[PDB]
Amino acid sequence: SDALLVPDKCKFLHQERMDVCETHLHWHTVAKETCSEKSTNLHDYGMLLPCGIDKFRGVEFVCCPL
Repeated sequence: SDALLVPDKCKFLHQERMDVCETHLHWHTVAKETCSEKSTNLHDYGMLLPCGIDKFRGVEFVCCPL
């Protein structure tokens, strides 16, 4: 049940970006923006690869078509 990609009807964008390092809010926005810029909305966002106390490098968001 290791679904690290598109599960049901939502699009899962589970990718680790060990390049950038921002707060949970930044990746949330970048993630939401990437989906909202298209025809989808972020429902289940996730941030991996911790970089700092509040910073990360990974993002795992599931956005459904709207």
